[PDB]
Amino acid sequence: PIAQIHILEGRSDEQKETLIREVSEAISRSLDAPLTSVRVIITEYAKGHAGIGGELA
Amino acid sequence: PIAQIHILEGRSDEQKETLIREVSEAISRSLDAPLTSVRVIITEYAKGHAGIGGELA
Amino acid sequence: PIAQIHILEGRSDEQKETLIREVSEAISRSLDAPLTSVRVIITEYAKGHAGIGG
Amino acid sequence: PIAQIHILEGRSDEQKETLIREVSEAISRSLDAPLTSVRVIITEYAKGHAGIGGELA
Amino acid sequence: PIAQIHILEGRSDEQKETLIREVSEAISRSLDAPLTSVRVIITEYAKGHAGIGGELA
Amino acid sequence: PIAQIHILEGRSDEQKETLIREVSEAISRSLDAPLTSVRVIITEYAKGHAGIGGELA
Repeated sequence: PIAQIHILEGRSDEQKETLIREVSEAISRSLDAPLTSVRVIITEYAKGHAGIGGELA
Repeated sequence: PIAQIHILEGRSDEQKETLIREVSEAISRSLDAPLTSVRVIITEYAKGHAGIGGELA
Repeated sequence: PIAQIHILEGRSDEQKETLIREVSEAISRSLDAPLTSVRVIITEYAKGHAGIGG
Repeated sequence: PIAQIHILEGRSDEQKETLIREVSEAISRSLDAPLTSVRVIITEYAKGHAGIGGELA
Repeated sequence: PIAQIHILEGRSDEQKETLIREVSEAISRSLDAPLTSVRVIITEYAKGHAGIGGELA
Repeated sequence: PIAQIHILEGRSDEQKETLIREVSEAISRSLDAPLTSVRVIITEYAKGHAGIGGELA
């Protein structure tokens, strides 16, 4: 299983590594899939690259 | 935050509902963002649409 | 420019055709890019495949 | 509704802000969906990262 | 490496198996990366879900 | 056809140009599609943005 996670930039390396672990575990638990088979890639977005309702976040 | 989860098909409806909640939950925790801001979309793949070594799965 | 639009299923052929038209125009106009260079792909999601906050 | 938009780098913030807004409205009108439910994320690509026909764009 | 390939529907299983192999080999060869580390996932699009210039392809 | 290729950062422009071409050739070859219709976009990921099993690379 492969997860692409789109988040706004500004988080620390530690916060994002925690994100990777917990999401991977969340994926593994929900599916009864081996944790080792879980892949996560993070994509960050600058504020001028993210919209909610036609307006920037 | 937006999470795209790519999985092989064949798993049950409830697992995918659990997947959505817990991934949503894990992201909210890791980033301390409101759950309402978290969106999860699942894409399933038939065996002929997935490769790992140039070979199907 | 490439736009991938993720939507919940249930929309009409006309709405999704209109979506392609209007999004393409918006991209071309906003960026001053040639319309012919704009590609849009639509992906539908059954409700059980799309989630908000749980 | 979620729109991921891939564009070549080199545009100004104002153009990309117009892009997010104008695209979001277009999605809202076309689908009869609430504007606030429309999400747009922009990804920029350097010239060496985009190909059209095996050749860089 | 992860490759998402978006194509119009209508191809045979065998063509798409070839797609997975040939692309995976190309990724492995171009990058000098182990073939086993290369993942390919295919997404198909009906003609009404794909546009080239605001018009269906 | 549209190919998004996710790779770890650190490669030179020349290798990634080779990646784009060979992947483009493989796609055209596999599907019997005109090369000019093949689009490839590369997205790079820093080491802290990629996880395999809850852990970084």
